[PDB]
Order: sequence, then structure tokens, then C-alpha cells
Amino acid sequence: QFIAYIAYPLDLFEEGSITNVLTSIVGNVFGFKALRALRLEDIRFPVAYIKTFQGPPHGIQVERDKLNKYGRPLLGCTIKPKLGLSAKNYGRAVY
Amino acid sequence: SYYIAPRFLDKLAVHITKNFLNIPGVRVPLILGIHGRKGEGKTFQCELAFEKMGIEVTLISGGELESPDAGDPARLIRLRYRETAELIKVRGKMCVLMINDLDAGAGRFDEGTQYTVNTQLVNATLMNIADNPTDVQLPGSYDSNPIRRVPIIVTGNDFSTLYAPLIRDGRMEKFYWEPNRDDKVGIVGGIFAEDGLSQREIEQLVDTFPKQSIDFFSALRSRIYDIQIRDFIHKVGFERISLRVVNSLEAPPEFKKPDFSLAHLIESGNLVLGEQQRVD
Amino acid sequence: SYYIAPRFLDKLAVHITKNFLNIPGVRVPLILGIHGRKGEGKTFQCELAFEKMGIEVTLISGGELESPDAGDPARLIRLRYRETAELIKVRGKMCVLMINDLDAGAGRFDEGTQYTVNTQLVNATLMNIADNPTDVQLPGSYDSNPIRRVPIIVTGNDFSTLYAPLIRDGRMEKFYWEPNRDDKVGIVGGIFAEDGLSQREIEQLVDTFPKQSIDFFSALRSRIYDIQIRDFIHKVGFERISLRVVNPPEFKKPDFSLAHLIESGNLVLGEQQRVD
Amino acid sequence: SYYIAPRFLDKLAVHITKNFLNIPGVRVPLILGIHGRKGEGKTFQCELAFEKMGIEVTLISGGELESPDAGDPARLIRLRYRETAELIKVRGKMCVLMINDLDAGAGRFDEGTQYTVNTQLVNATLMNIADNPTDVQLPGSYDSNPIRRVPIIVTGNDFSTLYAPLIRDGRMEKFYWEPNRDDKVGIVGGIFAEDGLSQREIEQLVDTFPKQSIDFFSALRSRIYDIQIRDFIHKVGFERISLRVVNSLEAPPEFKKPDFSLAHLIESGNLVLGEQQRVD
Amino acid sequence: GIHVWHMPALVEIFGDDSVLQFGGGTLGHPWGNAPGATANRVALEACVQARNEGRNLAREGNDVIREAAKWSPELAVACELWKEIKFEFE
Ligand SMILES: Nc1ncnc2c1ncn2[C@@H]1O[C@H](COP(=O)(O)OP(=O)(O)OP(O)(O)=S)[C@@H](O)[C@H]1O
Ligand SMILES: Nc1ncnc2c1ncn2[C@@H]1O[C@H](COP(=O)(O)OP(=O)(O)OP(O)(O)=S)[C@@H](O)[C@H]1O
Ligand SMILES: Nc1ncnc2c1ncn2[C@@H]1O[C@H](COP(=O)(O)OP(=O)(O)O)[C@@H](O)[C@H]1O
Ligand SMILES: [Mg+2]
Repeated sequence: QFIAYIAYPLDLFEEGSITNVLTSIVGNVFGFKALRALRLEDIRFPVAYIKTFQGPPHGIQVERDKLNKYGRPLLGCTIKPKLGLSAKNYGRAVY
Repeated sequence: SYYIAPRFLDKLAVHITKNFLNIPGVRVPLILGIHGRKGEGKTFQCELAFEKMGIEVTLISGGELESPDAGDPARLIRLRYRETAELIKVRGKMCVLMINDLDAGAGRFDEGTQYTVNTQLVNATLMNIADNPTDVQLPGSYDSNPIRRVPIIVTGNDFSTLYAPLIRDGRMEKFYWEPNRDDKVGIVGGIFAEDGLSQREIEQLVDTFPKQSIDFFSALRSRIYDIQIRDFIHKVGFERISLRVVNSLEAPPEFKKPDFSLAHLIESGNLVLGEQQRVD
Repeated sequence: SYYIAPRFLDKLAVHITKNFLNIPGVRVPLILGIHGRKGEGKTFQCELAFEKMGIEVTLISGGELESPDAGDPARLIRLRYRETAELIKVRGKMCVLMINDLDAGAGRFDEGTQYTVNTQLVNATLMNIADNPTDVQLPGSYDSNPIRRVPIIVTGNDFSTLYAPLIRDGRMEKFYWEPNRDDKVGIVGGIFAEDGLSQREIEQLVDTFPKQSIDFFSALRSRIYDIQIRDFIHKVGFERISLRVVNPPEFKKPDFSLAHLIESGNLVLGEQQRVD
Repeated sequence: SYYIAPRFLDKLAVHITKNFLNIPGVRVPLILGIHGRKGEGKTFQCELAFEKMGIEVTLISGGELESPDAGDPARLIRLRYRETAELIKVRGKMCVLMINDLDAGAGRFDEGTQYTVNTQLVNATLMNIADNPTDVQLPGSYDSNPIRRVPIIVTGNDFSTLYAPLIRDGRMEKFYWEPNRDDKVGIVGGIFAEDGLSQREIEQLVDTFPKQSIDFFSALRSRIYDIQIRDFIHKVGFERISLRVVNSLEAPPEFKKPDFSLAHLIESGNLVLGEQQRVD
Repeated sequence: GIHVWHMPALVEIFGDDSVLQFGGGTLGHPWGNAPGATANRVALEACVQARNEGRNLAREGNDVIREAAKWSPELAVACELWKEIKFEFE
């Protein structure tokens, strides 16, 4: 068992597409019959390829400024059960 | 109708048989190598033996993997080995792959005196096959399924020092084939069987040239039409020998079957001896 | 199924392990030298040992240490050493360089023979690797980047005819291999383990032919088997030998009897005496 | 905690310093050549000396001074001299070139051995470097621009088999090494310093084996550790010894200090003499 | 990873309602893409013709490819390059 390092050129992939880069790397290598097992550990993205993506619509900094919440971690809750309740009974639990 | 020496046949039989046989506790050499003088007939005997047995043969030229502008020997030997293994299943008969002039016929002067990059590749490829005969792998489309083991024959003048590991390991067997008086009579007898020579006559030919290659005696038959051609030229005349033969619509030249006598063969033998003597 | 002598395996194992361990304050020899009589199983027992531990071997043949080019045998050693050092780094397991039959290349017998620069150089190279295992240079630009230490195993027939500085306690650990009665019994008992012979019967075979090498017994088995296979080919016939082999009926098992194993061995010695 | 012999340290110290210093009207040899007997510690005491002072070493192997290319070993020395000269300018500390085992490089054993031209050139290259330490020309276009002066240290068993003009007062400082009883006591005492023996006991070890090189005593210590190591291999198991040592997620094994007494050391010492006699 | 010799087995296993795609099989022909396509087409149509008549493609499959190659020069070159293999389907 070993870690293998592989380099790919920039002009091999479509700009602003996670779909294309993911299809290219992990397409037909995991079904190669001469390997028992394979796991992709990590990918390095270059600066030139990052600039083609939008990224997060807002980010951490803007989110806190819109909500006016700082100095503390945010709190959340999931309504139970997963399935069953009516629309009115759902909103009653939410309130 | 060519004669085969019993010893040569025996060495081929045992090697092929033993590899195909499945006896526990027994180790068998995969590769057999034959070294001898040139024009001994090692290649000719191999081809004949296989026909009598009826076993399929795959031939790989020595110059096909020695040439710099040929491809890749490492990729080639592997590909030929797989293809031969397929024959056994489909054909249902024993199949052998053999190589001629592994270190010769390249055009190079050394003849294994100095190694090459290409020389190293064959050693590497062969050693991998000898250790793991059951599984052989190409660059792509790796198959998990095992292949039937295939025997390998190799012929040359001599074997390089690089092969010494294999021989010590006992993975390779080396056979030195040298002709004898009995062998000569058989081979010479077979060549001239169609002509019709007495037993006493055949013995005289071998006795005339006791220390000769097998190739020489075969080459003697060729120089029987020489007298006819030389005499023919005279009737036609030197002025217009070319034009009539080269590009003219006429009856093709006809030659009566040459008379076969011992005297003619001795005279012809002497001329070839003289020429070979002067050249070397 | 093959019996390795416990003395032989322990000498190899302790040599390789100690090279790979970094015990502080101790200087270790990088070369282990095995010498003795011909055909005693110096090479064969190494291959069994390396298979057991599952450790990669880089071989250099003895008939390679003398070429028509000056320095070409010396350049090969450095090239093969650097290749093996990387295999320790990449494969992440123990790798060993084994030079077999060094006596032929770097040796110096009588003064009646004509030697070259290469004899001088092959001795010189092995000295410097043993001094600096971490600093071996490839021809061209110098790099001061350290490499992995690789142990060397060296087989020979005699080391008396070899440059004096290459044989010293600090540079080479010496091992004289002469198989004793107990070794012979084990090894011969390993060859004929499959056939089915009692301990007492194996003892008798060694006693009958005491002045024999390990190869002799293994060569004896092949002779017993070859007669049997030759007869089988004749009985079945050349015309249809392929039909009754691909898909072995009517094949009598080899003799393998103590009484005969003496008889056949005597015939081999008689054949050897004929040449002698 | 290794003992470096005062004579050896003084001789090497003064040679390097005197090159890097500039005294007007004094001409100094570039090469220092140390010779003696095998295993007296020429190479080894140099290495301790270079580490104490903390100075860079460029190493040339003696078995590298002959190649299939003509003038390629001549090119090598000229290249390595420039490389070392650059390290003085950049790093700003003393740097030294060392050719270990010159004897078997540019030397002639007998008057019957066929030599090449490379031997002739290697002698000449060192002659010219020692004459002009400042002007060494890299092949191609000429450039008259000085480089730093670099000292060279040379090891050998015998210098008697070497080109005569290369060994002379003005070109090479000669130094012959042979340790005395006081040196031996000091060095051997340095080896077993952590072990803990009395002065009288150290004397006795030297007395028992008086006709022995330094390497002999160091080789004793290797043999003592065998039992512990053999036990470790069994406990782990022969099947997976490689994994534990080379590539394992565990702390490397610890060995307790074996019993060190004069009686046990002499026992082991006689065992090493017996092994040497076996080959003799 | 399929060539002209895999044709009788693929036709029999996958049936009629299927698509057979040759990546390296068509392009890797010694003469080009156009003879490489014609070799594959002749090999397929000969097996379809033999199936309809009433012949087992396990026993007579190799015989059909050899018979079709007698009149098709494009297939004869393809049979020389790629060697015949034996499928063990029953
Ligand atoms: N331990 C063994 N078990 C079974 N067969 C052995 C064994 N040892 C040796 N043999 C056989 O006898 C031969 C021994 O010769 P080698 O392996 O070449 O070693 P060697 O001949 O002692 O080394 P040289 O020639 O002195 S450098 C082998 O080829 C085997 O066929
Ligand atoms: N000063 C020392 N202190 C401790 N051990 C030493 C000392 N000097 C030498 N040794 C040991 O003895 C060995 C001497 O080896 P070398 O340095 O090669 O001697 P040498 O005279 O250069 O040998 P030749 O002539 O090249 S063979 C070393 O491997 C050390 O283990
Ligand atoms: N048994 C034989 N009967 C007839 N001709 C033979 C025989 N053996 C060899 N030859 C002749 O030898 C020539 C080919 O030699 P070849 O087989 O290549 O020998 P080698 O491989 O030893 O060089 C041909 O002219 C062939 O007729
Ligand atoms: Mg030294």
C-alpha cells in the first residue's frame, strides 16, 4: 500500500465546472482490473483554476453581518419525527 | 523426406512433454537453448520435428527484435507468448514458441561480444516469464485469469553471460548439438535420396570432407546446371545473351535432367573448398 | 519443502537486519562474504532465504566484471547500487545487492596471465562504497543529497587472490561454508521429502557417497526421472504424444528406492572416472 | 566521544589553514597525501576532523578515475574543483576536496598490466591544478577571471606506484601514518569509553593482540550485539521482519547493554583471529 | 476491449437488441478507419446469417469468421493482426 502523486496540466479541464474535473479524474480508474482497492485522498487546486469559480454566494463574514450575530456559535434544531406530521403541526413545533 | 537425428528429436520430445505434464514434486526448465556452428541445421531440424509431431509452432525472427527501428522487444515477446497460449485451448494441441539468432543476424559485428539496450530487454522479459509462466501481463487490460504455460526454444551460436543466472537456477537447459558420421550419412542420404545414390557413394562424400558443415553438402546440388548454362551461352553468343532471356517472347530455356555421379560431386566440392579457403 | 540450514539463515538475517537498524556507537560491515567449495549451495540457499523474508534482490553476475571497455565493470556497480537504494525508498522494504562469483572478475591467480585496469578498479569501487554507503556519485554533476544504505552479499570460491584492503574485519564479515553430516542429512532429506523415505534410509545414502556435493544428489533425482519420461514417450509414440498429454495414463512412478539410489550413484561416479 | 590522535589533527589543521591564509614570500603545497597501512584510520580520522571543525567535503572515488570515454575523468576533477570553489564564495566557510584511495586510481601495480590514456591524464590534471590553483578552465570559451584556492586531501596505501613529478616537495606535502602504543591505548580507550574499563584492562587488550589494526577492535563490538539481534528476529518472526524494521508505526527496538569484561572480549577476539586464519 | 474474434460470443450472449462499440478495435486497423469499420460489419453480418440458419456459434463460430474472410480483403488483414481466442460459454 502506497501514496501516489500525479500531476495534470491546467488546459485539460473546463473553466468553472466541478462536474467535468470530477468526471476526468475518477472516471475509468477505479474499475481498473489490476488494482484491488483505490482511494483518492486529496486534490490540490491552483489559483488560476480557482478564479473561474463563483465560490460561496456569501461566505462567513457576510452571513454574520446580514444576521447581526457575533461573539457566539449559532444554534439550530431539526423537527422530529422525520416524516408524519401535517403542515400546521410542523409550524407549531417550529414556533 | 529429410532425415532427423534421433538425439535431436529426443531432446525436443522430453522438454515439450515434461512442461505439458503435471507431475508433483518435479521442477522443469521452461527455456531450452541450442548452440552450434552455423549451417548445422538446428533450425531445419526443429521445423521438421514439429511437423512429425503435428504441434503448432510460432516463429519469431532474431532480426525482428534486434533492429532499432522495429518496435519494443519487451512488449513483443509478451504478446507472442499470450497468443501461443490461446492456441492450446482453441487448437487443442501442444504449441511451442521458438526464437532464432537471439544475439545474431542484427547486422552488428559483436554477436553478443558487447551488450546493447535491446539485449538487456530480452533478458529482462525472458526472466519474468521463466519465474511466473502462468501469469503474463501486458501494459493495459490486465486479466486475473491464468494462462496455460508454454515451452520456449532458443537457437544460437553461443549464449551470453547475462543468461548464466537462469542456467545456474536450472530454469534454462543448454543443448550442444554436433553432427557425427552416422548423422551425416542420414542427412546427406536424405538430400540425395531423390537423385539415387548407393550407400557406398554417400559414405565417400562424407569421407572426402570429414570436417564440414551440413550446409555445404546441400549447397553442392545447386551447381549442377553450370555446365549447361556455360555451354548454352556459347551457342547464343555473348553479343545477345541478355536480350533473348531478359525481355523476349520465345520458348523458355530447357535443360535435360543432370546426370548424377560421384565424380561430378567431388569436382564441385573441391571448387567450393578452394573459394572458402581463400576468403578466410 | 527445501531445508535451509539454520546456521546459514541466521548468518544472513543478522547481517541484513543489523545494517538496517541504527544502533548508536557501533560500526557495521556492509559486505558479507560467503566462500567454500564449488556446488555446496551458496547461491541456492540465499534464494530460499530471500523468499522467506520476501526481500528484493539485485543480481550482478561474475562473468560481467570484465568487459572490453575500461571502467565499464566499475560503472555498473555504482549504477546498480543507486537503483537498489531507491527501491528501499519507494517499495518501502529491505533490498539487497548480491554479487555472485567475484573470484573470477577481481581475482589474481598466477603471474602468467595478463590483467587490465578493470581488476584494479573493481577492487577500488567496492572499497569506497563500503566506506561511504550514503555518498555514491553518478557521473556528471555532484549532488550532496544522501541516499539509503544498502547491504552487499558476495559469493566466491576463494578470497586469498584478492586485493588486501577489501578483506578486513572492518569492511567485510567472513563466512566459511562447509556442510557437515547433520546439514547434509537435512538437505538430502529435503530433496527426497516428497518421495517417502525414512530417516534411517536417508542416513545410509549420505554414508554411501560421503565425498559428494549437494548438486550430486539433486542431479541424481533428475537422472532417475529422465529414464522414466523417455520410455513413456516411446510407448505412447511420437505420432500421438500430444493427444494423450493435453487432456498421465499408463505412467509408472519413478523407482526411488534406497537399493537403487546407490546403484545409480555408482554409475554416475564411474562415468566421472571415465573422463578422469 | 571518539579519540582523534593529536598528530593527525595538528597535521590536517595546519595544512588547511595555511592555504586559506595569505603570508607573503611563502609558497605552500596544495595537496596533502596521507599513507600507511590498512585499517589504521586514515579516512576515518579525517572524517572526525572535518566534523569537529565543521567544514564541507566534496568526495571523489578512486574507482571513478577511469571511464570508457576518453578524457572524461580528466574533465571530472576539473569540474569538481570549480564546484568546491563556488561553495567558498557562497557559504563563506572552509571547503575541502578529498580523493579517497588514489593508489588504485592513477597507479600502476606491475610492469605487465595494460593501461589506457586516462591514467596518463589524471596524473597531469592534478599536476596543473597544484601549479595553478586559480586558473582552471571549463571546456569551451576561455575566461581570465580568478576563482578561490581550494586544498586537496589524498589517501593511499602506497604512493610508490604513482607518477614521479606529481610527488615532490613543491607539489605535495607527504605524511606517513603509523600509530604507536600511546595512540592505540587512547583510540581503543575511546571506543570502550562508554563501556567502563580500568586503564590496566585497556592496556591488556592492546598487549594480547599487538599486531592488529584499529579496525580489529571496532569489529569486536559488532559481534557482541549478535545474540540480542538474533533473538529479536525470532520473536518478530522471519515472515515479517522487513516490515517491523523498515516500515512500521512502532518505536525502533531497544537493546540493553551486554556485559563487557576483558575475559569475554579476548574470547571474541580469538574468534575473529580464527575466522581470518580460515581464509589464510 | 473487443475485436473481430469476440463477435460470435457477444452476438449470442447479448442477443439482437444491443449496441456493440469498438474503441481501439476499429481505429487500430493497419489500413485506416474505413477498412476497420468494414471488417467489423462483415464479421457481425456473417454471424447473424449463420445464427438464422441454425448453427451453434460456440462450436462453429470461428469457422464462420474464416469463411467470410475468403471474399472480404478487409477482414483477412484484421484476422492476421488480432489473434483468435476461445470463449468457454456453455
Ligand atoms: N539447499 C538445497 N536444497 C535443494 N537443492 C539444493 C540445495 N542447495 C543446493 N542445491 C542444488 O545444488 C546446486 C547448488 O549449487 P549453487 O546453488 O550454484 O551454489 P554453489 O555452486 O555452492 O556456489 P559457487 O559455485 O561455489 S559461487 C543447486 O543448483 C541445486 O540444484
Ligand atoms: N580514531 C578512531 N576512533 C575509533 N575508531 C576508529 C578510529 N580510527 C579508526 N577507527 C576504526 O577503524 C576503521 C578504520 O578504517 P579506515 O579509516 O578505512 O582506515 P584506513 O587506514 O583509511 O584503511 P585503508 O588504508 O583505506 S584500507 C574504522 O572503520 C573505524 O571503525
Ligand atoms: N536434416 C537436414 N536435411 C536437409 N537439409 C538440412 C538438414 N539440416 C539442415 N539442412 C540445411 O541447412 C540449411 C539451413 O541451416 P539452419 O537450419 O539455419 O542451420 P543453423 O541454425 O545451425 O545455422 C538449409 O540449406 C537446409 O537444407
Ligand atoms: Mg580507508
